[PDB]
Amino acid sequence: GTSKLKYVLQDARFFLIKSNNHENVSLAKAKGVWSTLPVNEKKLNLAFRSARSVILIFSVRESGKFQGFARLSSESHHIHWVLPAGMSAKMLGGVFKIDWICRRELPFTKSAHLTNPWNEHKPVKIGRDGQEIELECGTQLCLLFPPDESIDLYQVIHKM
Ligand SMILES: CNc1nc(Cl)nc2c1ncn2Cc1ccncc1
Repeated sequence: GTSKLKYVLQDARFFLIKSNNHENVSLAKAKGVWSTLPVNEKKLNLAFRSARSVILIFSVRESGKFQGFARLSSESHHIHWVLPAGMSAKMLGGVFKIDWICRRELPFTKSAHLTNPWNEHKPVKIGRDGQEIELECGTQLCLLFPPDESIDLYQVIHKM
């Protein structure tokens, strides 16, 4: 069902995460962790204190898809990431704990009807790493993903 999912997304904040490679998203799915650039790290730490749920929606660049979404369970704290060209390791030192809500893919073709008011009403697939997605758009985007029946949202609801 979708009732527990809708409960978790209630009054949530949503952020687009753009990863340069699949390996880091796979590692995030395996380890329950994410790290971002300092500008976005600051934004996510503010958001974590501000909302009942902060949802990260992941997309690997050039994949044409989202790879899933997860809820922050912590602020950043100080993994074996693969870093972009010129991207170093100290720029990714803050580590957030995350609980996955959906590890399934969604192709961009399926979200073409969703625009993001916080990015000039461009299609929600468009945006830089860290772009906030307005509540209604983000909720509908997360509801488009195939259900992930390997995940039990009961423990996620208890974190809240
Ligand atoms: C583990 N965290 C990450 N891993 C990877 Cl491969 N890309 C990321 C990550 N966070 C943000 N981006 C995108 C980016 C945009 C501009 N300059 C450097 C990176």
